Amino acid sequence: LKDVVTREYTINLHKRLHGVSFKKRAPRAVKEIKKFAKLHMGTDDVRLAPELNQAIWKRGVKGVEYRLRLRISRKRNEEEDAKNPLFSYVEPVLVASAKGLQTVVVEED
Amino acid sequence: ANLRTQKRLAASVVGVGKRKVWLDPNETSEIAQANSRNAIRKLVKNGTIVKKAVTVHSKSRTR
Amino acid sequence: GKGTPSFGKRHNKSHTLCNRCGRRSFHVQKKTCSSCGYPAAKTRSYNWGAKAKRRHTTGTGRMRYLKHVSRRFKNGFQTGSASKA
Amino acid sequence: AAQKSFRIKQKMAKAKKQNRPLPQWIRLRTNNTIRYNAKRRNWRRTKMNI
RNA sequence: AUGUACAACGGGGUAUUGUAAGCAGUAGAGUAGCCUUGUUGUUACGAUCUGCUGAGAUUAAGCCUUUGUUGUCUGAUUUGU
RNA sequence: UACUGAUAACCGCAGCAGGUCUCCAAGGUGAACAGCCUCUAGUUGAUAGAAUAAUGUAGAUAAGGGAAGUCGGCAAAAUAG
RNA sequence: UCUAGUGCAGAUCUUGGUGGUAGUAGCAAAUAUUCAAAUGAGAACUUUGAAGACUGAAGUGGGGAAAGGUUCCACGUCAACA
RNA sequence: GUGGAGGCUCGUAGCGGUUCUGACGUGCAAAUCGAUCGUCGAAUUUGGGUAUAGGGGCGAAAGACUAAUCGAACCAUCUAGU
RNA sequence: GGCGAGAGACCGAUAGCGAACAAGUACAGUGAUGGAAAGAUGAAAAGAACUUUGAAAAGAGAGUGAAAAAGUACGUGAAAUU
Repeated sequence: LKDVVTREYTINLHKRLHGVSFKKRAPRAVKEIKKFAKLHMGTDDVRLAPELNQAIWKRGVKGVEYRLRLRISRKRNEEEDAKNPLFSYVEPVLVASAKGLQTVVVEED
Repeated sequence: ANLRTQKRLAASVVGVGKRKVWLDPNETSEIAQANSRNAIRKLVKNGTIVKKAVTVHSKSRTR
Repeated sequence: GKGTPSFGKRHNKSHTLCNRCGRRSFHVQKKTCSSCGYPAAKTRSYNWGAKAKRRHTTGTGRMRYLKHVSRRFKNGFQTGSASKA
Repeated sequence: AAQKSFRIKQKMAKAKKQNRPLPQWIRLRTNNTIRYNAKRRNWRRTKMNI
C-alpha cells in the first residue's frame, strides 16, 4: 500500500551459498537476492540492475563475494497494472569495503 | 524484433565479426527498417553501429 | 562395424540413370541397365518377371501412334479428305 | 553436387516445380475428389534417387 | 497479532589459518652510475628479511550471545455430539 | 558455378555421442600443430526449477597393516621429464 | 423349392482398432549460464545490449571433393515438426 | 669427432581394438561411450578409377568376406514344392 | 493378349484384378525386384450472414436445410476402450 521508500541493506551471500555447486553459486545469489527483497519488502516483483548482476558475476561463478551492500527501492508500479501495485528495484552501492555497516533508510533526493 | 541479418551485414561491411559488431538497442526500429548494406553504411557513419574495441592480448609478461 | 559406420562410408553410386528407361539402373562399370538391357538392341524381359513386363509394357505410355492405328483400321486406312456436303 | 550434370539439374528443376501445393480453385471445381497433394516431396524426408 | 516476540544486519565471544595491505628501514647476495671523488657519497635494480602485526581475513550456513540499527507481525480453506 | 560438407543439410528408418577425403593453422609454457591458458573467427546450442535420502555411474581421499583379498595383484596405487 | 465362397472364442491366425501397464520408465555425455530492455496475447530458450564462460589454429574457425538438392536470401507466419 | 642407417625404439596425429570381462545394455548406437592399451616411416594408412560374381570370386586361411545376409549371397519363378 | 459388342443363380470396397479414388501410384531398396492404404455430406452448398466472449483457433447465440441426432474430423455410426 504505502512505503514508496528506499533503504540500504547488507547481505551474507556466504551463508546463503554455503554448500552450493560451483556452476550455480551466482544464479543462486540472484534468486536469494530476490528472496531477500521479498522478505524485507513483501513484494514479489523484484528487478535487479545489470550493474548488480555484474557485481555478482565479477569474480565469476564460484568467486561470489561473501557480503554485498544493496540499495533497495520499493516503488509504485505502472504498465498495465499487475497483481501488485508495488515492486522492488535492487541496485548496488560501490563501497570500498562492505564490512562493518548496518542497514539504513534512504529518502528521495 | 530480430536483427540477425543486420548484424551479419554489418560484420561483412566493416570487415569484423558478429562478436565485434555492436548495435544499440535504442535505435532498434531504425536498424530494423534498414535492410541493405547501403543503409548499414549510413548507420555506421552516423554512429548507430561501431566496429568495436578489440580485445587485448598483451605481451609484457612474456617480454 | 559392418553396419552403421559402414553405411556412413557408403556414398558412391554404383548405378545412374539410363536413357532408354529412366530408372537409375545403369551400372557404370559394366555399361548396362539392369532393367532394359541398354545398350543392347533388345529390351530386357523375362517370363518370370511378369510384374516387370506388366510395368514396362505397351499401354503404360502415350501410345502416340497405336491408338490411332485402330481408329484408322476402322476407317479402312483411307487417304484423301472430306467433301463438304 | 556443385560439379553436376545437366540431366541432374534438369530433373532437379522439374522436382522444384512439382514441390508446391494444390491450387484452391482446383479444390473448388465440380466433382472434385482432390483435397491435398500427395506427391509432395521434401529434401529432409525422401530423396529423389537420381 | 505489538513482546526477556521474530528476523536481517552490526558488535562481542569462541574457533581455523598463520603475521594482511600499505608505509618505513644505516637489513640484504651482489651489480651498474655519479660526481663534490668520496673518507657509509649517494641514486637505480634486486629473491627475500625486520617493525607497525599471534596481525589480518573467515567464523553459521545445523556455533554462543546481544542494553545497538533497520524492519515485520489479520492471506486462504475446512470442520459440529 | 548458389549453400551445407556435418554432435541438424551426406549415409545410418531420425534434427542418432556413430561413420565419411582434404587445404590454411597466431602468442606463451614446454623438446613438441602434446596437455593448460589466451587473441582473430565462431558458439554460448543439448528440456528446466527446488531439495541434496538410500542405491547407482563417473571422480577423489583414508589411520595401522600391506595381497592375508581373489581363479588370478583384476582394478587402483606407486613410478614418471 | 433351388443353390452355395453359408454360421467361429481360439489357429505364437490375417487386417484394422483399442486398452491396463501409466501420467509410469524416463527426457542426466559434450565444464554454464545470468541481468535488463524491445517485441508479442503470451518469453527459462526469439532479438539487442551488458556480464560470465568455452572451442583454443591437429578449432565448435574459414573454404572445398563425394553426396544432398534450393536447405541458400528475404517477406509473411506457428495448425502439424523442432 | 663427423655422419645419420634401421620392415630399430619412446611417443602425437593417424590406423587399430588388449583389459576393465567398466558404462549403456526396451542404449546416443542392430556394436556405441570412457579410461587403459598395441603400432605409428613401414608387409603403412587411405580416396577415386579399375578387374574379379554365386558351387562362383577373393582370402598374410578365421570356413573369414562377398551391401546390418554366407559351412555357398540377393531377386523372381518352378511353388499353394513334400 | 489386342480392338470392339453383349451377358451372368459371380464379388460387392479386409470381397472382387495388386489397383471402383491423381495404382503399378506414393513408398522402400545400390539394383534386379518389391508394392500399399484410401469410395459415400446433402435433392441442391443453401458450406453457417450478423451479434457476442476470446490474442486467435474455437465457443455460445442466430440462421440455412426435411433433417446439423447430416457441419468437409460430414450417410448410418456397433464393440473393445472412455
